[PDB]
Amino acid sequence: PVQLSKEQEELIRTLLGAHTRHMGTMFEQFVQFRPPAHLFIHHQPLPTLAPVLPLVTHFADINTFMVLQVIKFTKDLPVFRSLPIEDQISLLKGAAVEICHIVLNTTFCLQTQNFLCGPLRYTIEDGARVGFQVEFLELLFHFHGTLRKLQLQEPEYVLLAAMALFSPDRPGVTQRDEIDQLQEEMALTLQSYIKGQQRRPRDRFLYAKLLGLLAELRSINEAYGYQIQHIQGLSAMMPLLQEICS
Amino acid sequence: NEDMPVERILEAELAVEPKTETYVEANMGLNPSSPNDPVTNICQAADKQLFTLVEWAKRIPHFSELPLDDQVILLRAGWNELLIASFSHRSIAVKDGILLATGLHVHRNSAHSAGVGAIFDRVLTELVSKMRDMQMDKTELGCLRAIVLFNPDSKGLSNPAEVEALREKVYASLEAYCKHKYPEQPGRFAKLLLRLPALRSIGLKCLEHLFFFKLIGDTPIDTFLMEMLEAP
Amino acid sequence: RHKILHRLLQEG
Amino acid sequence: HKILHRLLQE
Ligand SMILES: CCCCCCCCCCCCCCC(=O)O
Repeated sequence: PVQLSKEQEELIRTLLGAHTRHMGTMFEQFVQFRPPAHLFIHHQPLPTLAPVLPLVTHFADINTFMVLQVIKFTKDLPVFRSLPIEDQISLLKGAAVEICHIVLNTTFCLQTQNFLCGPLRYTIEDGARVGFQVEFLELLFHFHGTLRKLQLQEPEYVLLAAMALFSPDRPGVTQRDEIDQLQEEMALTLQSYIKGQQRRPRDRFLYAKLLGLLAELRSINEAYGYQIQHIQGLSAMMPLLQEICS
Repeated sequence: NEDMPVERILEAELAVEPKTETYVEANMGLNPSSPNDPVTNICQAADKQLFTLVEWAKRIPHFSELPLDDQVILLRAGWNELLIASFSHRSIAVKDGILLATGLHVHRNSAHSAGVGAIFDRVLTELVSKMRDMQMDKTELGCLRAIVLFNPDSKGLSNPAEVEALREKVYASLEAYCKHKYPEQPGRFAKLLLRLPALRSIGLKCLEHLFFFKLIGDTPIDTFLMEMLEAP
Repeated sequence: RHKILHRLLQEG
Repeated sequence: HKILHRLLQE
């Protein structure tokens, strides 16, 4: 239980603010994007010979969607807005995918090893179906397990994402200084909360483990950008993501 | 924590580096024939440092006390960012340049004029620049070079929580040194880890470069170096 | 170049 | 992987 000065307090109030206003709840709106029926009917996958298309077109639509809210979210960031444009762009491009998995891990069911986004339940065979290579699939669920196991309170989630966003190493940033400091600001403010663990059912090097995962999100953002290309016609559907991953 | 001897790590770092450190400049990289052809020159370096990285591995606590196949794995998923952190640190001795283990310096200008200015710049800004500004010592280096080595998440690991256990003992040994030798600044330990994501991405961007010169460029690639790159 | 992205940032 | 297996042994 360490302090959180007058500023760290305000920081976390805007994070969750624009965050509740665009994310963390959007997972329930997934159904509103043409979701194949077997996503409702958990007691059975997609019949071997059912067309794949309906599922894929659903993927794309919800994929493009999350990103649309990873943006809507950042637009309610006085500081993010504060930055120039060649930079605002490059930051999203480097962390939009990374961030989706961040918030998406909160719908992960460690028990069933599935995502539960309202009345929907996604599995790794679904990924397989969409076309994602088995190996990228293994690696992807492994990450999410790791992440979910830490039981990071809500604010511990909203901050982790902030760090992924504000990264100076991103290719394309011009205010590398004004950004590196913001990153530093975020990185510290999180360090605060972690120590104040009211209940200690977790590790001591929780933070140090997270940073390894931010590097996993790096390893992962790059592996995904390639996957939506190996998958014929998938790229073509979500042009937004094509840009983010250009 | 005494289980992960900081003394045996700083000592393992010391073993690696050459006793004879002389530095020559490199030609602009306009011709692949000359003794000095930037890209070509980095590849000769990384091959050499591949071998010594192995011995650096050994000298690390409990690494030899692992299965044959947990060792190979960890190297395949680390030699990249491991060798990068090596020269990244070594080059803090000079501004706008890179000190290579062959006994050759490489200026920011030879980079750009060789095509690789993008990444060269990124290493100096995210690595060389940072380690310098923070005055990160050699012990601390080996502790990160070790944490990277013991990567629990490496795929195909026969014993996952085993490698994750050692990467906990280095976390302890290191935070000790950072709150012991460097008590003035609190978050020093945290600052030292903060450079890992950036090195992960940098490592990935560096693989790319390596794959291009192999599968396209005329860049003469060597044995050991070669073996370490096999993933689409 | 980044047509739709530019598009989205401009404002609220 | 020929080359690596040797170093890790000897
Ligand atoms: C920094 C310029 C990047 C272009 C070439 C690809 C580099 C990645 C390979 C790792 C570099 C080995 C370092 C050798 C040493 O420091 O002794």
